[PDB]
Amino acid sequence: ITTTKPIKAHFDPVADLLTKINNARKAKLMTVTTIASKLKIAILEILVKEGYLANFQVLENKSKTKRIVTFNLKYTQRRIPSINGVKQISKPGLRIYRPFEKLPLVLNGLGIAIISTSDGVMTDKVARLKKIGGEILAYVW
Amino acid sequence: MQYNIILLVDGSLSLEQANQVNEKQQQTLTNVEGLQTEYLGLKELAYPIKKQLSAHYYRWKFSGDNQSTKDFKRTANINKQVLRELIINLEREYGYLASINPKKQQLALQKRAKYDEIIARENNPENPDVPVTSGLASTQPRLSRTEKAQKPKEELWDVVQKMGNFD
Amino acid sequence: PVVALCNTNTNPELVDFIIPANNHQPQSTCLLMNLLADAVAEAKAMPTMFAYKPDEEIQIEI
Amino acid sequence: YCRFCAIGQLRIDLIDDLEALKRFLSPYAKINPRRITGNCQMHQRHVAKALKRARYLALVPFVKD
Amino acid sequence: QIDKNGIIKSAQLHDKDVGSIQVQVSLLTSQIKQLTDHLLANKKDFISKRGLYAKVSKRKRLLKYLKHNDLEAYRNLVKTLNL
Amino acid sequence: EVKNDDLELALKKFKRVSLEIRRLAQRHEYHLRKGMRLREKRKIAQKKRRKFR
RNA sequence: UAUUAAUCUAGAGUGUGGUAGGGAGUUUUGGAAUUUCAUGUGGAGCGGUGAAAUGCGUAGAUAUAUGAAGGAACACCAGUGGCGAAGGCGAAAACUUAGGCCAUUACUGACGCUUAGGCUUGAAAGUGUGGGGAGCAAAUAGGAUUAGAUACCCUAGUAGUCCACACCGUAAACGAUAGAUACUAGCUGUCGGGGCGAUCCCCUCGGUAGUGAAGUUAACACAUUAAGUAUCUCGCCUGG
Repeated sequence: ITTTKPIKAHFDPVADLLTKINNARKAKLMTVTTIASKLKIAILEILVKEGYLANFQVLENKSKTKRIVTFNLKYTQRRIPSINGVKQISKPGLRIYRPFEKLPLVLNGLGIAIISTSDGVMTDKVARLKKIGGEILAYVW
Repeated sequence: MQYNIILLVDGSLSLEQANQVNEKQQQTLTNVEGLQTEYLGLKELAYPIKKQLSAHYYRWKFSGDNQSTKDFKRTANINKQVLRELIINLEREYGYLASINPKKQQLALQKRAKYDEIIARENNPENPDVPVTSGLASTQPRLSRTEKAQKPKEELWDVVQKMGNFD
Repeated sequence: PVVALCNTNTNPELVDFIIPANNHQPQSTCLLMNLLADAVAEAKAMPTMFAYKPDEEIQIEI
Repeated sequence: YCRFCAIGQLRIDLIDDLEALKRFLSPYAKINPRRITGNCQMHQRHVAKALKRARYLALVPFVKD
Repeated sequence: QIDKNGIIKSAQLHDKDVGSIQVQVSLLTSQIKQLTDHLLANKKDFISKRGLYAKVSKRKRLLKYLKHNDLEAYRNLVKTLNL
Repeated sequence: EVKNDDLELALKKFKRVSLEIRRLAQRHEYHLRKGMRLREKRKIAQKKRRKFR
């Protein structure tokens, strides 16, 4: 697996991932590559586990200290994209945190909310039962 | 460094006094060695300088330090028996990069297209072909290897169609 | 519904069926138009010059 | 096409290239622009500098009127 | 000239490493010393002033990095003159 | 300047060179700002290019 | 996230090879030309403008050819051009020097972006100090014009435009567009570096152009050289 053209770290993984996925959803591509991290791979797994991401392969370079991840887009019949919007609530400058009882809902709570809380990365519905608060990063729908 | 000095001798005096003046003003350099002395004959002036019409150009090539040029320059400028004392240094537009050697073929190849001794020649003075060698890679590849894949899926190719029922 | 002969510069959404092929050349358009004419004439059991005819014929532009 | 780029000069000294330098002068000693010869930009600027020095070195007339 | 041969051969940990902070600060100090004389010779040159300010700011940045990262690394630097 | 021909054929080239010299010399009849002179240079270049192709 | 201990180079830096550039300070020389003067040639106009007049012209104007002195600017070169942070940079050379580009198994090792305050530079005009002052001309005079003209027209014309020291920091100092950044359809040019190699044409990346899809937008229009989905920071605004 060779690309002949490397990819760089932009300013922060969180912003870059959402910008790239939105660019993929708007520019009609099939394969898009990003930087990889444990938080990154966790977010990708929790997105793909419920039909929002697609087949993703993470590659590790020959020096075992570098790794990136390529991921396909969630498409459906008759050429229609599935990602209908991403909004990053969190920011490198502003780190807004909310308690458990005020966990935000995705327009009815029917979308997907990412809660990277002290008990790892968990979605809204599963974390509601735990009665455990956490942080909110991005609404995806 | 490298240096070239082009000098205009005074008037149209004979070659013997010309060489005498050349060496006399050449001994004005502070400590430069490895020099060379050449001559370029007699040429007329397309425009009068002070009152004369002909002169000799003399080209001296040498190399040395950057702090051994003031004396000769000022001595030539003060003396009234010289006309032009132009100086050229390697800062002039140049190229001698060590990878320019394969230009030898070029120096002949164009002459191949300009060669002509008969009037029935039908060769190509301009034919852009650039004979292909298939060696064009000058970028660094970055090889990589995968680790795992979670929930693989195969994507159907693009199809744009509707109207499944008409009859 | 609409079918069309689209060159490699069109938008594959305006026409319900895209058949990309040459249009600047005459005999290619002739061939495709004859195939489509056979496709529209097969309803009335009319014969065909193509469509399971292993041999082709040439008609250059004049 | 111009006989300054394909063959390749890449170095213009004061002399040993007089014919090429005079090839870039009009009867009135004006330096013809790119729109006639067709040589490259860098080559044109190089010969322009060389011709200016030659004017200063009295190889070609400043003006012929 | 800006010739760079002398201070490099004595301010490096080894001949295999030329990117250490030691050679960086030594070369930057040598260049600053050159530009001081260059600018005092050419009083009314402003691009030289800008270059000198940029290089001294770079030296200050390297010094503060070594201050807050490796105290022993610049404390033993006797070739580099403080103030 | 100078121009030479036997008796008659001079006239066409004489007209060309005379008009070119007049158009060149009209630039040193009344002074304008240097920036405006550069803008005029740009405009003349655009006019010539669009008329030359 | 933050403190901190310890590793790696994918960020950025310095090293190596190649490479472009009116970048910049100081210092020498040249060319047309303009003015003045000298020389011989000649006799009533020259100049200006719509027409005229002031003015210039027996003291030989104007012009012509040569020669001497003088100060400023560098014809084409010169461009869908280059270089810079900007201001801006264009006759030739010299020394000093700033930054950038391409390719790299070089090396420290997150040293980076941004920046309230502080510091530096910054067209032109203006002043103080000493020169220079060929034209060119703020104010002012005169002639002409005008209902009236302190203006557009013309003849003088001193500041200043030039230099050396210092201050002033202002302009539509514009891309009416802050900087750093990843990604996001294409096409026609155009300059440099590398490979290829007669350039011409091909490929990789850059800065400089135009066109143009999605999208953006009140519209004009924008579009890989964003005014796009976006992040970080500084500054700024809440009716005249």
